[PDB]
Amino acid sequence: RNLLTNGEGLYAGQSLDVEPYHFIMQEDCNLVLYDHSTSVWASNTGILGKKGCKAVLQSDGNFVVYDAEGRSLWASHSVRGNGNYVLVLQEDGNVVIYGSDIWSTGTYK
Amino acid sequence: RNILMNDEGLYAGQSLDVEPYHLIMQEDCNLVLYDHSTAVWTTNTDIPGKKGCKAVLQSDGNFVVYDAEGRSLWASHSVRGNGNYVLVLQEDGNVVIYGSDIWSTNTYK
Ligand SMILES: OC[C@H]1O[C@@H](O)[C@@H](O)[C@@H](O)[C@@H]1O
Ligand SMILES: OC[C@H]1O[C@@H](O)[C@@H](O)[C@@H](O)[C@@H]1O
Ligand SMILES: OC[C@H]1O[C@H](O)[C@@H](O)[C@@H](O)[C@@H]1O
Ligand SMILES: OC[C@H]1O[C@H](O)[C@@H](O)[C@@H](O)[C@@H]1O
Ligand SMILES: OC[C@H]1O[C@H](O)[C@@H](O)[C@@H](O)[C@@H]1O
Ligand SMILES: OC[C@H]1O[C@H](O)[C@@H](O)[C@@H](O)[C@@H]1O
Ligand SMILES: OC[C@H]1O[C@H](O)[C@@H](O)[C@@H](O)[C@@H]1O
Repeated sequence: RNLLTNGEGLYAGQSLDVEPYHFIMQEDCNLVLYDHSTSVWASNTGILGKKGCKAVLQSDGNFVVYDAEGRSLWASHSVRGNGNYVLVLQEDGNVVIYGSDIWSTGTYK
Repeated sequence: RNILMNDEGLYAGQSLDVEPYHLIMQEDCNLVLYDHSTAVWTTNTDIPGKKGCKAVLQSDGNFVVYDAEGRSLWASHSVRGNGNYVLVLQEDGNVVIYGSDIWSTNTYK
């Protein structure tokens, strides 16, 4: 997987992968982007033993990490209002959240 | 491949594939979306005498099918100005263009 749409997220251990790039929600609750085994970016929210966290792209365009409970720990704070958004791990090493839908075929089944 | 970014395109014979869906820029210049083997969406540009067309997501948000000579055979008319856009073939069978980045890790290489 390389992207997340409204309501989708990464549970502890889950990740997006493209080439040697890896964006993962770890069992220490740290959200990290790796090039091979080298860490490149992180939410700096890790704590050994803090398992069960979840990262989720929401309807408001906000990407949030929650704990085993449902308490927030980190967020891009990119709330822009209800709509359709997507988070993508790009081939250029960048992780991006995109505006809202501007066009579609409308062929959802 | 399941997405196109600014200025990327599908050339004759190329496609985006999120089984069972297939968005293919056919040799006959017709851009078609198939569910398994059934066509469900089309640009309706299989004009006689046309060959070597390409479908490209433009920096202005517009998605347009061009003929060998660079003529506009079809467009989504989704022009929204200059920015960053991404067209994606979703697992729900829908083809969507998400308009302009609202957040990023800023980790491009
Ligand atoms: O910042 C993220 C980006 O940084 C670059 O220097 C490389 O390490 C890439 O592999 C990575 O995607
Ligand atoms: O309309 C869908 C259908 O159109 C026809 O003209 C051809 O281009 C076929 O390849 C395509 O499946
Ligand atoms: O800075 C990145 C680094 O932060 C912490 O040390 C842990 O979450 C590691 O798993 C991670 O690689
Ligand atoms: O700070 C995190 C917080 O930001 C906003 O208030 C909303 O998007 C909430 O859903 C989210 O929990
Ligand atoms: O019209 C855009 C919107 O259509 C449907 O609701 C779904 O396919 C969404 O994923 C998509 O963002
Ligand atoms: O009508 C299609 C036409 O729309 C706009 O003018 C631009 O996006 C052009 O590049 C494109 O060819
Ligand atoms: O800042 C967002 C922007 O960053 C860079 O320019 C590229 O990775 C683009 O694809 C992305 O949309």
